[PDB]
Amino acid sequence: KPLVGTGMERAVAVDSGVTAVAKRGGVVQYVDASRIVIKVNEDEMYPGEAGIDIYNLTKYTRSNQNTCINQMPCVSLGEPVERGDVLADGPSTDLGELAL
Amino acid sequence: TEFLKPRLVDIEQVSSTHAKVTLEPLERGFGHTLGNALRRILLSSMPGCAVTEVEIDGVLHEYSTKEGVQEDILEILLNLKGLAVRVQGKDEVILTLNKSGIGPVTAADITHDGDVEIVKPQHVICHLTDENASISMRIKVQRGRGYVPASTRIHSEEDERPIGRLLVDACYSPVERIAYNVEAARVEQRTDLDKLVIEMETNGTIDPEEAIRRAATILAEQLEAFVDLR
Amino acid sequence: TEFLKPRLVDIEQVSSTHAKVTLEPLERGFGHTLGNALRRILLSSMPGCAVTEVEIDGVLHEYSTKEGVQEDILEILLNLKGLAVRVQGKDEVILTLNKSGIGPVTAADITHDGDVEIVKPQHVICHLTDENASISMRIKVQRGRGYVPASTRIHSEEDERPIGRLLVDACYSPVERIAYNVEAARVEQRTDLDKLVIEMETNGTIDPEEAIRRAATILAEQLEAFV
Amino acid sequence: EIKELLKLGDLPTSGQIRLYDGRTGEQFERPVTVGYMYMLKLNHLVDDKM
Amino acid sequence: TPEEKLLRAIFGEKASDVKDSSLRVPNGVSGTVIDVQVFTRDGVEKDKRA
Amino acid sequence: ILSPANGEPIIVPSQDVVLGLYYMTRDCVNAKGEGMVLTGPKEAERLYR
Repeated sequence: KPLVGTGMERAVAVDSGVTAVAKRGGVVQYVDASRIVIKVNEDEMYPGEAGIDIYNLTKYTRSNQNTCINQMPCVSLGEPVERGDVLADGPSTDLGELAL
Repeated sequence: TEFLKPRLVDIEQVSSTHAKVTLEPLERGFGHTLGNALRRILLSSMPGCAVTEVEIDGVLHEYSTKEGVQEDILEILLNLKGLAVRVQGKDEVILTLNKSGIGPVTAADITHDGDVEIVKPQHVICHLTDENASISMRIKVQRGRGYVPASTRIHSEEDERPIGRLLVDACYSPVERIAYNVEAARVEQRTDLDKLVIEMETNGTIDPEEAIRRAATILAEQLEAFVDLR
Repeated sequence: TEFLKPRLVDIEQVSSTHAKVTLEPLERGFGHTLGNALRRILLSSMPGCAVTEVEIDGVLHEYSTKEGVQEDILEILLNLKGLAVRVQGKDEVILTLNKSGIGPVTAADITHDGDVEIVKPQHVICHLTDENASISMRIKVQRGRGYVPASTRIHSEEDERPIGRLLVDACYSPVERIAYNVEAARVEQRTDLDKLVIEMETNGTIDPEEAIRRAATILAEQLEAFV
Repeated sequence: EIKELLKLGDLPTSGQIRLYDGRTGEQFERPVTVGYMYMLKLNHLVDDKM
Repeated sequence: TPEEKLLRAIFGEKASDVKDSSLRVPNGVSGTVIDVQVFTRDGVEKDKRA
Repeated sequence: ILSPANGEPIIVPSQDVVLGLYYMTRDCVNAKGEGMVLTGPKEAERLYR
C-alpha cells in the first residue's frame, strides 16, 4: 500500500474490473487459491435459487505487455462479507487499494 | 604511556534477539575505530543457516497452485525464506513437514531431529482450508555466508536435478541491524578512557558472545598480512 | 570460513620518505575497513617525539618581534614544528641553540645529547642579517601520542607559565599525510573483489613501510581478549 | 499538520536527522533529510534494450 | 564443393535430406515452461503429447 | 577538451563537483580552531581528518 495517498486509490481499483467484487452479501463458505464460495444472506436471495455464488479467480496468465496477471484471495474462512466489497486483489491491488 | 587493552566485560539479553554488549576499557582513538570495524564485518559475513531447496509433492513448478491451500506456492516459498533454524552437528540437513486438517501450518509442525532447532516456532507458512486436503514437503537447510542468489546456483551446477526440486534464494546472514555507542568510561584516575556499547539485533540463530569473537578473529586474521609481510 | 587473503604486495617506492603500497585481492567490503582502521591509528595513535615548548631570550609573546632576525617571531615556530627529532632513552630533553654573526641558522648547529639524534640536519631555522646579532633558544622535546594543538593546552592549563615560554604546536606522530583508494580487482571467476592502495608520505625517524607494520601490530595487539 | 504529526511519534520537527557515514564512520556536518517516498518501477528494463 | 566430397568419401558420414530448423529460447533468457498448447489441423494424426 | 564553437572549455565541471568545490572553499567565523598557523598543505589534511 502507499503510505501517502489521495483517497482516490479506492475508486480506481474497484471500477477497473481487475478485482473480484461480491454481487450479493453474506458469509464466506470456502476459500481456495483458485475459487471462492460465498453463501448468500437470506434477504438478498431470489425465490427460485439455491443461494451460492461461485467466483473463479484467474491465475497466472499473459497480458499484452508480457507481464503477469494473478488474483489472490484476501478474505479468510468464515467471515461476513457485505455488498460491493473486494474479495480478490488483482495484480497491483492491496485490500482494494491501488498499489503500483 | 604503554597501552591499555579492552576485554569482553558485560553481556545482557534484552529479548531472545535483542542484545547489548559492552567493551571496557579503551583509549581515545580506538573507541571509534573498533566500533566501526566491528559493524562493517558483523553485517557482511557471519555464518548462518538458511533454507535452500523446497520440494512439495504433486507440484511441478512454482507458478501453479495446489488445492485446499490459501496461498500460491510462490507465497509459500516467500514464507519459507524467513525461517530461523540452527544446525549444530552436521553441515546440511533435510527436514520434513506433514500436516492435514483445517487450520494454519505453523513452523512448529516440522518433525525435527536432535540437532536442528527452529528458534521461532510461531512462524506461519501456510493456511489449510479443506478437511481432505493435506501438504507434505522436504526442506533442505545449508550453511553459508553472505547472499547467494538462485541464478548463481543454477548456473554453477552440472548434474540433472529432477523436475520438482524448486530453488529458493538464500540469505544466510543472521544479523539484521547493528548500532554502537561510545560513552565515557568509569575509571577512577585514567579519566578520559572510553567504553563501547555494541547494540546488536538479529534473529535467534546466533550468540552475541560468539559473534564478536568471530568478527575479531576475522579482523586479526586480515591484519596478519600487514604485520610481518611488509 | 575460508576468507581469501592477499599475496601481492608490490611496494612501489617513490622516495626514501614517500612509499606507495598495494594489496590485492580482498573480499568485497574489506577495502575500506582496513584502509580506515589504519588511517585512524597512524594519524592519532602513533607515538613519537617532537618539539613542543620553546623559549627565546629577548621576546616574551607571540607577537613581540625580535631584532636583527630576518623573519618575524611567528615564522620561527613553523620552522621549528617541522623538525625531525628522535630520541633513544629519555622522555624530556632540553636542547640549547647558539649561533652568532650574520648567516642563516641551520638545524645542525646545536649541541646534542648522546641519546638524541636529528634526522635532517640541513633544516633552516632562521636567518640573521646583522653582524654580531646572535640568537639562543631553549628547545624542549617531549614524548607523546598523536597531534595536540596549542588551544587545548593553554585553555585548560590554568597554571601560570614562566614568562617567555612560547607554546609550539606538537606533532608526536611520525607520519605525514596518508591517503588511500580502493579499486576493483578480479580473480578468474569472481569479479566483485577489490584492491587497496595505501599511499604514505612521512618525515624521517621511520621507514615509510615500517610505520604500517608498527600500526598493524598496535591494532592486532588490541584484539587479544577476543580470539 | 505534518509538524503536529511528527511530534506524536517522537521524531524531529525539522524532518532532517544526523546521518553517520557507512565507510569511514564519521558523521556529516549538516543534518540530512530522511523519510519515505513511494518508488515505482518502470517498463523500460535494461534486459530488453541491450 | 569437391573437398567436402573428398571428406565424405574418406569417412562414411552422409547426412540425409533432414535439416534442423527447430525452436530455441532466445539468448539471455532464463525461465520455466509453465504451459504448452498444441493445435492441429483436421485429418492429421495427433502425437502422444497432443 | 576545447569546443570548436569557441575557445572556452567543454570539460567544464557539472553540478555535483562544482557544489563540492564551492563548499570546500568558504569561510565561517568561529569555525572550530581558526587563527592557528600551519606549515604546509600536508598538515592541513591531517588536521581536517
